[PDB]
Amino acid sequence: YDYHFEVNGTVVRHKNKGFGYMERFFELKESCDERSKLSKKQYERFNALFNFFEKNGVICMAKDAGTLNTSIEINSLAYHGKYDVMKKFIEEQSVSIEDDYKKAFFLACLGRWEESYDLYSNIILNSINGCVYYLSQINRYRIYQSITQAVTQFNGLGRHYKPFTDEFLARIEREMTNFNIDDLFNGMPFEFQKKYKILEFLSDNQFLYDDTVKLFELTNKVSSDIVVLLRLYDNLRFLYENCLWSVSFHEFHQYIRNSMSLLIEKAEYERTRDIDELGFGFFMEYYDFVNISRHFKIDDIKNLERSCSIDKIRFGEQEKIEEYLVGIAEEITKQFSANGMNVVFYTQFISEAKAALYFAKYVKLSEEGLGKIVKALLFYFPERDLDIGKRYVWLERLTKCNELPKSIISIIDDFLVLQAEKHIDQNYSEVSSNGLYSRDYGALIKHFEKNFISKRLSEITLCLTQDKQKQIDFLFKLLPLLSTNAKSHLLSFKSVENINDLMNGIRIGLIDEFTPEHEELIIEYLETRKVNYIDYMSTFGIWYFLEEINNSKMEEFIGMDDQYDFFVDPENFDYKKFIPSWLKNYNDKLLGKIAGNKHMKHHVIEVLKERVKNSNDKRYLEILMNYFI
Amino acid sequence: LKEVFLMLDNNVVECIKEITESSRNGKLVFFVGAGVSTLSDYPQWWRLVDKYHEELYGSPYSSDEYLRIPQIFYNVKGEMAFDGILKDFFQVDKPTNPIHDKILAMNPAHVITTNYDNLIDTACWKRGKYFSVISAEEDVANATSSRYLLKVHGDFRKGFKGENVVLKEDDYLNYDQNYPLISNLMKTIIATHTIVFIGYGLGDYNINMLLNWVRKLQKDSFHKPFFIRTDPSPIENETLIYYENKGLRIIDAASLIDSNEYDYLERYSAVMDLLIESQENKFITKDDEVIDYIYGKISPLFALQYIRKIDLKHVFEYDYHFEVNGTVVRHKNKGFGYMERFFELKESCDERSKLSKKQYERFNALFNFFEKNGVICMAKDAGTLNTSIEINSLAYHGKYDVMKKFIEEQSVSIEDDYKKAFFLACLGRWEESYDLYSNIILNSGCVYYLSQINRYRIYQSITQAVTQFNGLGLLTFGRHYKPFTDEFLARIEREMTNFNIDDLFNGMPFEFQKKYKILEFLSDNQFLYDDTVKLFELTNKVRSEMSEGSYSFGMSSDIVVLLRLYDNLRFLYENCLWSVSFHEFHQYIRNSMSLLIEKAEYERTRFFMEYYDFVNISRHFKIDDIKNLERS
Amino acid sequence: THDLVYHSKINTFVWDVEFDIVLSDSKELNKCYFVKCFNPYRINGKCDFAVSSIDIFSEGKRLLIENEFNFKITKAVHVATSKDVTEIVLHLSERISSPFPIVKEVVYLDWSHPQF
Repeated sequence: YDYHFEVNGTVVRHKNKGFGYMERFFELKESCDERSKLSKKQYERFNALFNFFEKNGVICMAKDAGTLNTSIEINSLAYHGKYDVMKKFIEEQSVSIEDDYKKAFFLACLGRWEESYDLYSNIILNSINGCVYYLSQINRYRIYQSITQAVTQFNGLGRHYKPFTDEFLARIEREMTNFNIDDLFNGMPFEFQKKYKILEFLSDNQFLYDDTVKLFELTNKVSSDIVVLLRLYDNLRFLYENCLWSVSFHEFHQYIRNSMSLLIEKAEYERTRDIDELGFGFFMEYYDFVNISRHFKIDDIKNLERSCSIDKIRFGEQEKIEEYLVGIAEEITKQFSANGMNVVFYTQFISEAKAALYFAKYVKLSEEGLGKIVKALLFYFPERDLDIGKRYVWLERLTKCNELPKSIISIIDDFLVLQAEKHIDQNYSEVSSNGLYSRDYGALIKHFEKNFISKRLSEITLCLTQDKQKQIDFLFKLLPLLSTNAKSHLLSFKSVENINDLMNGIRIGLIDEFTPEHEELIIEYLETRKVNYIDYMSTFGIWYFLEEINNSKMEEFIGMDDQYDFFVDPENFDYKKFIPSWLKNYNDKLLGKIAGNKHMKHHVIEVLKERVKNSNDKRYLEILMNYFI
Repeated sequence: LKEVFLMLDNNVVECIKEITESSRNGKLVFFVGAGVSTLSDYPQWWRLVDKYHEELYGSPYSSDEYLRIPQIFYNVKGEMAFDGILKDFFQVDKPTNPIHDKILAMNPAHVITTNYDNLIDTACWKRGKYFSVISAEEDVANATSSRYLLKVHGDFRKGFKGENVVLKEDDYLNYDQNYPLISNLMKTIIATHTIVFIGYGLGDYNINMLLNWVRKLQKDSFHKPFFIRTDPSPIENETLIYYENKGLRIIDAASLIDSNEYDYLERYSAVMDLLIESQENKFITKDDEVIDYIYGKISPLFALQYIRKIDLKHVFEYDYHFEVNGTVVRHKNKGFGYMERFFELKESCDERSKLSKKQYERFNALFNFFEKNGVICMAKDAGTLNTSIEINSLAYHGKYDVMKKFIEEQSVSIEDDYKKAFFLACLGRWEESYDLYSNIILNSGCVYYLSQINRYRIYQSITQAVTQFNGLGLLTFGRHYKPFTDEFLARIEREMTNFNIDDLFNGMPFEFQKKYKILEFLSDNQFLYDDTVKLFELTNKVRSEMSEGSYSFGMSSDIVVLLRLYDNLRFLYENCLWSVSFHEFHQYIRNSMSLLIEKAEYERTRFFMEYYDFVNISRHFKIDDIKNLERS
Repeated sequence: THDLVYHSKINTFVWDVEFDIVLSDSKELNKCYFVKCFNPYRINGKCDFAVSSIDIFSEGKRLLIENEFNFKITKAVHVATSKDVTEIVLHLSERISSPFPIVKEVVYLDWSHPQF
């Protein structure tokens, strides 16, 4: 405690009352003339001292601070996700016990926890400065904790996996029975406990309590943002460059989640506060992208998107982010295209894999890279984590910064054709947690091209017969992609005889234009309902207002459904029967069409004004704000 | 084994108890004999005697013959021949038997052994334990670690030489002369620790020598060492009493289990495995025992006015989750559930009378503590849980005059001064607070530790205020205010210059460190860590709920934040800790309330303000903090 | 009713319940629920009007609604606690005046959309 060593590298005299050695050392560093006054032994010691301080980013005192450059550089293959390189490093024969320690962290990082536990046990045997011995004891206990946690997780949960043999599980329990990590530091040689007092915190259960409590300042509404960020980088560099397995535990991942989020929200608050007074902050880099990808869950990113506006946050080192994104997408191909899936390495990596591509919306990607991410996401991502419904959203997010070109369109077309290929089986059915299916991908291509025709799908459509019904109705959701010959061939398999077939046709996109026949079919259903008076009725009303129907014989059935007459004739509609709940069910196009009608507008703007004042509903407020309905 | 424990003799279970408590306390030492080494097929000394006999007379034993024939061989054949036979017999590799692993699994403070092999050494390295191995005179001074692996008879690390080891006669005769430091170290370890003899026969020479020295010690100045007897036959009753009076507490393996004559490994394991599995077991069976165990954990907390419920999981070593709503949930208690049994006695009045006369009043003290602290029952017995929040502290309620009068009264106990010092701090008389806290430290051990923490905290407050007043107080006030004289500043600087708050807990008697583990978090901001992590987690959860427009019917999500907020305020104020003035603690209170009001406003348009809520915002919010809420 | 959550972006209720319903064709379905998907930026056709797409699942499998889906609730069972909750569903069904009142889970596609 003789000095403060600030995160920007400035030393401050704190508590020492003797000679100022740190001030004297920096004077020796700046000018070389006094350096020659030292003895030869002290000259080489100063060079070693000078190397340590420049490598650790401690440059000078506070009062000599000038143009400070605090750029985070983590020299660790594990942090960058260089999965191939660490495999090669593990494969090579290790020269020294320091290389073994790096190997065991890499084995732990690659899901080979049994091998790292054996390696850490080996290092402990051969290492009795004794600093690697202590660090291996910390890491072996940490990996034993990870193995025990993974065994419990796997027993609770898609298929039954047994990554660790029960012989290995029984062995590590007998080696780690009644093992105290708390007594580890105290039982070390007294020379170690003096020289390496700063390593004691690794034996504690929690070591980021100080960093988490200091995060409270980021919520102050009255630099510090640089202090929290540099403190975060300090924790990352120490835990990764020194190869400590605690960097993969829940406490550290949550701490990065808390510190990164609060830094983002604080910068968001500063921007809005600035605009309030100035009337028109956080700049992410490659390391921030990795930190969000590795440590944030998809829900945690979602809490970020709703609270703040990351689209206002500018992303730097996009080629390094792209290299990270092409580098990660390569590993998915290795994990699933081949039989190289490591079930333990699976659990940790897929969460980072999902988060990186979800966060890849905000980064500009080159075409060659974008092909690799898209092809790895579309084809090689297992359906258990990213199903058909969620995968399009990951794919569709990449279009925010990268407007879909031809090459990516081909890949999605490849995906669509492969989706048609799996439909030869009648049992096969797409399972989506988002209510979102293969039709949405084709809509995306038609959105970005408006003229793309799927040749291979046309071949599959033309080959179709009446037998394989699962293929027929699947491609009816892909009608715009088919050619005219394929369109004519497919339409022969369905009929529009009764009203129900019309609704099925309108839902699957079988027909998009109303010939006069369906109007009569539309008309016939309504007279039956009118006769039987003493779901669809509201649906028909919208189509008349949307100019989908020009039969003009719609007013005969005015008086049954309050939504029907509300759409057929807004001028004559009574708005005391109006319910504000409808506007919540209406999409972008319909609400905008109501806004420009010049009828119904002042009534609904009054109902929306009443609702927000009485209830303060954000959906009502945003519906009123965006379209002025 | 669990069955074997069930009908274990009451004496053996008591013997198992004291061994286990010593192992937890870190003061267990194992005296390992040749029997454990023989289990690993190490060359027994009787075959060394046989070889020496063959090379002496040509044809192949009392107690002294084990010592005399090697001495005869050493005298007439020489040192080279004696060590030559030593090398070709003892230079072998042998695997460590599981008993070596089970000995280390007991976590012994030191390992004293008469074996000259390295079997314990390699067993220690495989396990990862670090022991400073001492087998010669110079190793005692050059020991690099507190933990000692004491080979009182030497070993062959220097070489397979007769001088390095105590093997023959004239080595046992001159043992005290050639090993004064090692013998002193062994006696010192035995005096200060609890000793378990394993691998030794009851008639072993070393056991008698140690029992001979023990009789010299005055009555009850030493702990009676523990002896693990692994002879195939059950110990005779008359022999047992003889050695118990000599000073040994004998645990007989042959009496514990039925075993074969030559199956020594099962005999050693049956006691080692029973010892190992008793580490987690609480020896908890009857209701009187259950109250006794819970009382031992809770009774030290009676010194404190209030305990945070989240802190109670540390008291019982993560056995349960103590929820802020007052519900107890099984977390890591694999043994008998004493908390369930405790509340079963609480709900059922008839079973309370079943308890003994002592355990009845101990339960009553536990009942008042658990009811005062807001611990009700388990989660599965939870009903409508509504607890009013109340803080019995004058500092919290702003009764400045009442606290001023309280200082004027004469103190009747040491807790009276401790409350007075906190009130002096809350009234800005930090000088009177500091020297008062100094007086409590002199006359004080719960109050001692808390006064030291508060004195350091008030010292930091004075130093910060002095720096402010010197640097900005002249400009802020228009006058250079001098509330503290340089004599006061110099004196508090001198005392607190070498004081470290981090080692204050570690620099305490082990009884304090185990009874008051929850108080260690007050040295730093670690006591706020769990609530800070929880607050950040629910804040994201609550804000996500408001963002999506969801409304939940039933329990309100911020009730965890609401209860944790008053858990810290009640703990810090009623215990009179100066942490209430922490900038970080103020931020924690400000963030918790701000989340509560935002959720209430979100729910209002779909919680109300009390006296306690008004004080929290008044004390812990800045003006810009309140303005932010009024905007939103 | 302790798991019951009201979403206000779509005036529906989230509840861990199943439904036994009969359509207008006397067909019976047992242990069925619904999931709603708020996707305001969906690439709509010329004839898509509703902001939410709903999938009906019975026996863990989604249904292809080829006919009219007018239906009445005959018995609603809360999954976590087997107490019959049908009376609450019908009471809630009348109030919200929206199609498919009680839904197993609502999926919000707005926050994940690139146009968000």
